[PDB]
Amino acid sequence: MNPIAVTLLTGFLGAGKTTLLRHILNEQHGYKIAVIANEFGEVSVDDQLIGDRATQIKTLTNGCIAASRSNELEDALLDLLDNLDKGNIQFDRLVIECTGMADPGPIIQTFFSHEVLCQRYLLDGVIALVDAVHADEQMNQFTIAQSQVGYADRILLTKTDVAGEAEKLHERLARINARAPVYTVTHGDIDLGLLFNTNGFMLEENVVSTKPRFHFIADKQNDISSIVVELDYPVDISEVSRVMENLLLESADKLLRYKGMLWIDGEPNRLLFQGVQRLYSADWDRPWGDEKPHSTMVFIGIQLPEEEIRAAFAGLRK
Amino acid sequence: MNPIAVTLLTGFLGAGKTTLLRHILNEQHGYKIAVIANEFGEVSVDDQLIGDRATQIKTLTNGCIAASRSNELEDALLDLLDNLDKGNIQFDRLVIECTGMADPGPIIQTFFSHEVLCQRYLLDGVIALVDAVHADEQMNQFTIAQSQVGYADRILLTKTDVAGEAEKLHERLARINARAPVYTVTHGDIDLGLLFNTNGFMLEENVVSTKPRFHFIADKQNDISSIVVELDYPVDISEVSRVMENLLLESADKLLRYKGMLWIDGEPNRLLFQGVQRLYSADWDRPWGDEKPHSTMVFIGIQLPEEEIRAAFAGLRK
Ligand SMILES: [Zn+2]
Ligand SMILES: [Zn+2]
Ligand SMILES: [Zn+2]
Repeated sequence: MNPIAVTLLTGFLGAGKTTLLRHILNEQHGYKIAVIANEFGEVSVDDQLIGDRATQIKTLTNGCIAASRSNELEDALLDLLDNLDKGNIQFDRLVIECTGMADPGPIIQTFFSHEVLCQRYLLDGVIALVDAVHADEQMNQFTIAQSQVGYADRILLTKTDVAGEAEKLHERLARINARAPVYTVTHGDIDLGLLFNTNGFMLEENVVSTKPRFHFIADKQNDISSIVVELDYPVDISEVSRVMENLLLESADKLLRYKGMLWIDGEPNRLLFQGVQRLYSADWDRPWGDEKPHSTMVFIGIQLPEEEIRAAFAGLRK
Repeated sequence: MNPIAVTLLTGFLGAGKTTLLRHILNEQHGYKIAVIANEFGEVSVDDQLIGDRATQIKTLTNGCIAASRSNELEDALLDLLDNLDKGNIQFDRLVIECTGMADPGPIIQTFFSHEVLCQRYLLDGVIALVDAVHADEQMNQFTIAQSQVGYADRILLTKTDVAGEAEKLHERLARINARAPVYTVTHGDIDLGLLFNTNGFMLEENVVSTKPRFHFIADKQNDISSIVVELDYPVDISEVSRVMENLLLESADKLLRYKGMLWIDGEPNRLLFQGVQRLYSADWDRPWGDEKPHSTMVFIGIQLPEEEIRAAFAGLRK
C-alpha cells in the first residue's frame, strides 16, 4: 500500500485559483488527482457515482476525480477509499480546496482523526495562494486571511507585476509565517507541480526559512505572527518536555503550527518536533557530528504570550 | 437510554468564564456535569482514570467530572461514554469550553460525525459570554469574536454595571444574531442555570427573538450579520428546495447557523428547518390550523449575499 498524498489549497478567493482548478480538472497534465471542492463548474464528466456516505464522486475525462463534500469531510475521505479499493476510481493525489473563509485547521485534523485515515492518507502540505493586490486589505479585515498564511507550508504570491512594490507584502508574510518559503511568480501562471512535494509535514531541522530582522514598529502589525526561539545551550529532556506541554496547553486555541530542532543534554542526535494546534509529535534524527549544536524553534499563532514562552525556555538554562 | 445534554461555552476570555468554570467544578450545585476544557486549575479531585483513548478523566468532590481533550474531541466523548456505561463515572450534562480564539464550528460538527454520538449526546445549545466593557473592541479586531456570538443560542451579557448603558451593544449583538435572546447578567457571578436548556438544536417555529428594526448605518458595522426573511406567500416544495441548496452551496464557508419555518403550497403543516454550516435538515411540524400561514427564516453568516438571497426567495413567488 502507498499512502495517498494530500494537498490543501487555501487562500482568499481570486481568479488565480479558478485558473489552477480548471487546469487540474480539464487538462491532460498526467497527474492522477482527486479534487474535493464546493463548486467545480463547467467540467467534462466521464462517469459519476454516489458513495455509501452520499459523496458525489465524478470521474472526469482527463482521468481525474471530482468529489463534493458535506459538513463531514470524513465521509468524502472514506467514500473515496471505498471506491478506490473497489476499483471504481483511481488516484494517488488528493487536493482539497479550502479557500475563502475556510479554516485549514479542522481540515488538517480530519486526517489524524481515525487510524484508517492516518494510514491511507498522508498530508503533503498546505499551499496558500496570495493575491499581491488585495492581500493587505484582506488580512486587515479578516483574521482567517492571516491564519491561512500561518498554516501554509508554501506560499504562492501572484500578481506582483500589477501590485507594484511587493516587498512590503513580502515582509508581512514573513512576519506571519517564518516557516514557509514565499514563491513570487512574476511572469507566467502557477505551475501545478508547485502544489506538490512540499515535505511540509515531515520533521525538519531547518524550521525557519525567512530569518526575522529588526523592525519593532512593524512587527506588531499582524495578529498572527511567528515567534522564533534560538538556544545556544542544551536542555534536559524531562524539563523541556514539561515546558512544551505547559506551553501548548496554555495557548492551545491560539497555536496554528509549530516546529523545532532541539539540543538535548547528553544526546548526540538532533531532536525534532512538529505540531498543528493540539496535535504534536517528536523524534530523533541526524547526529550533530562536527556541526555546532543548537536549538531552533518556531511557533505560529494568534496573540501568543511571547514573553512567557521565551522566559519558559530561558529557565531551562543551567 | 437518555441522551446527555451538551452545552458549548464560548466567548472571549475573562475572569467571568473563569469564575463560572471554577463554580461548576468546585461548588455543590446539584448538577451532574462533565467538563471538557484545556485547563481546570486547582480543583479537589476525588478519583482519576485514563480512558482507552488516553483521556484523563477526573471525578471531583462535588460529583462533577473533569476530562481533558486532545486535538481529536471524539476521543474524550467516546471515553466518557465507555466509563459511563462501565459505571466508573456518572453525569447527564456535558460542558465544553471553547472560549478565547476557539471556533464553535468544528466542535458542533463533532456531535453529528457518528451515530453513537448522535444517539448518546444531544446538543442543547451554544452559550456566548460577552463582556460589555470590551466586546466592541474585541469584535472590531477579531472576526471570531463576532462568529462566537453568531453561533450562540443564548447570549450572556456581563459587566453592564461597570459598562453602563450597553444599549448600543444590545443592538449590535442583535444585528449579529437575531436568533439568540440576550440575558443581562447582573453585577457578580453568572448563575449556572443560565447555561442550560436552550433547546437550540431542535426545530423551532419561533426562529427570531429580536425582530429586526431599521438602523441602516449601524447595520454595516459588523462582518457577521443576520438576514431575516419574511414571506407572506406559500412556496413550491421543489422550488424552495432548489433555492436553499444553491444558497447553501454558494455561501458554504460563510454560513454559521440558519433556521426557518416555511409555508409550503398545498401543505397544511408547517415545514421547519435548521442548519449549521454545511449540515442542514428539515421536517414537518405543527399544522397551521386557524393561525395565518407565513414563512420566517433567519440566516447568520459572514459577508452573506443578502441581495441574491432575498431575490432567490422573491423568485419563488407565483
Ligand atoms: Zn470521526
Ligand atoms: Zn436592548
Ligand atoms: Zn443588582
